[PDB]
Amino acid sequence: TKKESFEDVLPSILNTITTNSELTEVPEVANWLKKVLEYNLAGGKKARGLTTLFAYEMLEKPENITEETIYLAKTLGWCVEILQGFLVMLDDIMDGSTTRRGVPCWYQLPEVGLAAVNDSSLMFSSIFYVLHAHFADKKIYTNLVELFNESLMHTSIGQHLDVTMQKSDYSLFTIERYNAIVKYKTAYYTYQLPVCLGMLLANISDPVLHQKAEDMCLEIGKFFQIQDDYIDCYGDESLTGKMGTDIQEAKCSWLAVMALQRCSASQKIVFTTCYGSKEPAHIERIKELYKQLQLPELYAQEETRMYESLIKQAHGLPSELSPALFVRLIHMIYKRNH
Amino acid sequence: KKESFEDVLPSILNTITTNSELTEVPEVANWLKKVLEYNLAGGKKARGLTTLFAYEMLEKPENITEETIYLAKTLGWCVEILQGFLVMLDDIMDGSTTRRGVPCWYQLPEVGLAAVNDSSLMFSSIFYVLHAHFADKKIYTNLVELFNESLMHTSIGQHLDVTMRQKSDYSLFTIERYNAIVKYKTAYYTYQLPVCLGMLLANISDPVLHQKAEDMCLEIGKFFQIQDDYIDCYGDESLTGKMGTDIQEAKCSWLAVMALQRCSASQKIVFTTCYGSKEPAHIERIKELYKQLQLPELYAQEETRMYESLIKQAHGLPSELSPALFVRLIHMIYKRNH
Ligand SMILES: C[n+]1ccccc1CC(P(=O)(O)O)P(=O)(O)O
Ligand SMILES: C[n+]1ccccc1CC(P(=O)(O)O)P(=O)(O)O
Ligand SMILES: C=C(C)CCOP(=O)(O)OP(=O)(O)O
Ligand SMILES: C=C(C)CCOP(=O)(O)OP(=O)(O)O
Ligand SMILES: [Mg+2]
Ligand SMILES: [Mg+2]
Ligand SMILES: [Mg+2]
Ligand SMILES: [Mg+2]
Ligand SMILES: [Mg+2]
Ligand SMILES: [Mg+2]
Repeated sequence: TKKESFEDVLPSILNTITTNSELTEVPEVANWLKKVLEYNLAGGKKARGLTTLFAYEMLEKPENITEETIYLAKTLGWCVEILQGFLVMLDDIMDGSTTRRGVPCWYQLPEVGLAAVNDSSLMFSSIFYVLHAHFADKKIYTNLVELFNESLMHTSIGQHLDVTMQKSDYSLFTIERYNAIVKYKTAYYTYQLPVCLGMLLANISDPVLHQKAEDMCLEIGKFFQIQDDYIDCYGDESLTGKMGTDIQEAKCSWLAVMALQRCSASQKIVFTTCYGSKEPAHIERIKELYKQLQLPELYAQEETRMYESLIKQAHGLPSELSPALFVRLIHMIYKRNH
Repeated sequence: KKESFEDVLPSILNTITTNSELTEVPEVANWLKKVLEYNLAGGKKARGLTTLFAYEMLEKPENITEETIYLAKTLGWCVEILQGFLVMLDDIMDGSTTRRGVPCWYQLPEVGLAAVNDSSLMFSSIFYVLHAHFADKKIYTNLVELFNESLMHTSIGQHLDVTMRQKSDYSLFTIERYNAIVKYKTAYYTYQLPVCLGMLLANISDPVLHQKAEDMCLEIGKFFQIQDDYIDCYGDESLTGKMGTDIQEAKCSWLAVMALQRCSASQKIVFTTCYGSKEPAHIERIKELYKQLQLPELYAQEETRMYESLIKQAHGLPSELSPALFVRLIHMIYKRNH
């Protein structure tokens, strides 16, 4: 498949990183970074990486594709996956997670701890070395750099809106707020960024076509993140790799937004009493409540209603952008369970 | 002047807002204004100033305009923001309580570990500022690369510093390790970065000049950080703004390296029992020892010997690099007590 052609290049990227920086003079560190990247890139569906590649392939004229440019698309893809490793390494710190992708969270390991913040800084550094190494003499260098940087700003905005903190006043848990959280923290780097890289590599220029792409990208990313929210509560931990914590940490997830939309007055009491606590009596009661408000069934309807809506918006796009591309991206996620 | 450097800060903060997606999320735009104002306030502004001085003294005098000076101040403020990012992450890892006379950001009650996200914000800001003022100049890509290289070098240094002895084994507390730690964790971004920024702004691009600058900059940084280590122990918290933690955190600081050169066989046993403990009497026993071994006296001599040595080198530089500039920079930190 396409996944095995993408995982092939990992050791080569690991090597590019070392050889193209001051890590060569300090191999104690160049070896520590190899262990960090291998652990924090392992497991995982590699979806953002693939998306970048698939996008290049689907968008470039097949006669202009070279083996060189395919390698570059895999490299860009891997930058995005490093980005992802960086973000979830910090995210697990802010969310007091204990596992991810089947194993303990990087910071949980005993030899690491809060030293993880610096491992993240190493990872995020790597990306610009790789970019610099391949791309310094090409006209698109600036655009690539700018894009990875925007994607950090957006992701940081989102993360702030999410982790921003009164006990039992759940009146910021609105749909207006959830839509902003999920635009900035997930949509931009998960879909806008891969596709936009695919577009740059394919030398697509039109600022009107970028906009049309952004609009569709962000719709899909909201979709994606509503599924993630569902999975936190209802996913199977062996399949998903992670223990679900949105309830205990009192996050504004889609499920809580929807619970509040549906609650009677007494149920709202139950919710503002038991949501956000780590006691397991309290977490069971909140899942019993999600069960009565019939949210697993709403989810199913909404997954399908958005699915149809996206497919329809995808078929509305100019062909220079490839409807097929978006259709497939949507199918990759539709009905997923991890 | 410093107060003429501080006069430009409101137009920077302003450029960070208007120039990004923050124009759409005024909640987050404001939060970032608080993060920047709190974490840029207090402190010597020295790396910012070094940027300005380096430009003004490497440039040919009649090219210096009301505009290029604003540009040099803009670049200084980018370095100051970088400083803010690094101290904010260092303070988490080092377990500090206060910086610049006030609580460390992560210590503030509402922030906690979500400080890692604010650091990402601050880091992303740097590049909106660069884009706004340099997008359409030939030095843009270099400016961007400098910043990203500076993150790498610093993180490498931070890695060698946070990587934890294995009980009472101080066999790694050597000067070879100390040298490696300080060259990477401090010298690159404290002196090598600002001076290089001034060089870029004054079209100096001979890479034998960039090399000679760099060899002098790393020596000055080594020195600067030795003073830092002395201050952790012996500085006045009201002059300095921060509490000392090197002893408690069992840091490879210049003082421990030197104490291990001087310990007798029984004193090495006192030092190994008590170094690296939060117990107030253990911390006192190590300072009692630092006094027995006469380290304050050692410092004073060494500070001066190293000072002489740096001055010899500054005078050995070629005219286009301005020995005056380096001489100036040295005199600005020689005998500093915060
Ligand atoms: C969705 N997301 C976006 C940016 C960074 C990290 C994540 C992780 C997810 P996850 O922890 O469920 O994998 P979130 O904690 O729900 O937000
Ligand atoms: C020296 N240094 C370099 C990079 C970032 C932060 C610092 C902070 C100092 P400081 O915490 O004493 O101000 P260090 O922890 O002793 O190394
Ligand atoms: C944005 C989110 C939900 C973070 C995890 O994304 P994935 O669930 O794609 O994580 P991996 O497949 O890369 O583990
Ligand atoms: C590299 C170190 C020692 C970090 C603190 O640097 P300064 O001593 O320059 O602190 P501020 O002037 O920015 O407060
Ligand atoms: Mg989260
Ligand atoms: Mg999480
Ligand atoms: Mg989640
Ligand atoms: Mg430190
Ligand atoms: Mg410190
Ligand atoms: Mg110190």
